[PDB]
Amino acid sequence: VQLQESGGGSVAAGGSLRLSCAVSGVTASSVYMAWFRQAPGKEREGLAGINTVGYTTYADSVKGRFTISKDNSENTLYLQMNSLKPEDIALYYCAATYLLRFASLSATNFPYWGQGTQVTVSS
Amino acid sequence: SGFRKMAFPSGKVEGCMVQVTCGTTTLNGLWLDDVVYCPRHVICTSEDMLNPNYEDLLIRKSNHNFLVQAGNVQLRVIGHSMQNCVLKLKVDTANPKTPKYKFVRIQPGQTFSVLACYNGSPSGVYQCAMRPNFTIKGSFLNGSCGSVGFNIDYDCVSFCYMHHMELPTGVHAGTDLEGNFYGPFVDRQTAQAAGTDTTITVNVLAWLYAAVINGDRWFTTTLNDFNLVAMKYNYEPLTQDHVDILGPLSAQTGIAVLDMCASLKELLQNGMNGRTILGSALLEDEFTPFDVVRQC
Repeated sequence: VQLQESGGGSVAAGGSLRLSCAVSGVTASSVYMAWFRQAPGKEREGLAGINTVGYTTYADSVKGRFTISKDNSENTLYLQMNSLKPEDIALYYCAATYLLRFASLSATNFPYWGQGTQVTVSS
Repeated sequence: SGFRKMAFPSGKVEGCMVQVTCGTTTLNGLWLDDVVYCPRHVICTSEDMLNPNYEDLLIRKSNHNFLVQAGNVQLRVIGHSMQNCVLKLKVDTANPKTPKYKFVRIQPGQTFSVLACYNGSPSGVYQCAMRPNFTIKGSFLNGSCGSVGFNIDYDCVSFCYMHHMELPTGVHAGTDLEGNFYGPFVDRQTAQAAGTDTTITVNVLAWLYAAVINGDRWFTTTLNDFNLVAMKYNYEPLTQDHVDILGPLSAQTGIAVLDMCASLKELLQNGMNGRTILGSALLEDEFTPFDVVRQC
């Protein structure tokens, strides 16, 4: 499993970004996938996850603003990020797993991680 | 007509549910006498299960690495051993609420109640069937790792199932209480898709008998000729032991089992006809013959 994030950047409050996570080494259709962020000095926070039959889970912190989606033909995971706020500043990480033992958005579920992409929001 | 799924009263199992923590992993355990049973992957982070050597991983753990919480009480772990994929933590205290119990391994099509728990805390009880592909579908086991399945017969609790993991499709896999997986699944981070699920034929016939007992009566004499038809509609084979199991229901309704099989023959071909059977338009296959006589 190989995960590579892109699409981070700098926006002003209220702005928007679309993150991408390119999956290599395995099919994206074979793993549960999720988006996490690591705010400065904070533990990794699960934001949105999707299982391989399309069932999505969202953290309350991003409901209504962020949308997770998956293009199996491109083997790529997406996070549409609307209505960004300074509270959203973090490195954003793609993650995948073959097996869940905990609540879906818990980082303890995931052994595969990208290296993160930076999101900054000016106020 | 009021024919309902029954869960077993879960109190005898609730009194046995504990929380087991090893490092960053917390999950449910089952406390019987002075032993706590739980999935052996309690000793693993998810990265540990990429290529786990469980014997080597367990050597690196001591009794003090296991934290067992029974409600407001921490139970001291005084021994640990692996049995297949189940970990057995000997504790310094025998559970005073231990019921009469035994460990059984069940077959696809047999039913059992699952007490879904979150970190030792009972959440709900669900009547489930073992699917032919050995999986359980539904979100109720998400975040309920280590919850157990059971039957109760004259206040004896037969434990038959322990949940280990949710697959990427959302279906769940587990073991018996001796730690052998149901179906071809592994407690390792690897692809392991479940096989094609089939319909439990003997249970559909039991449900049709239940449909005759409550007044629904609009309905291949030899077992072998019926199986020739059933194997073509993605139904499980009907063994001679299955016809034996349907005897009690056959005597009560006076309907010969092979006559009931003959009735199932044409239901699969024609269709729904817009009509209902026991308040359902689809054939139901999660009631065993025992479950039907239990209710009727």
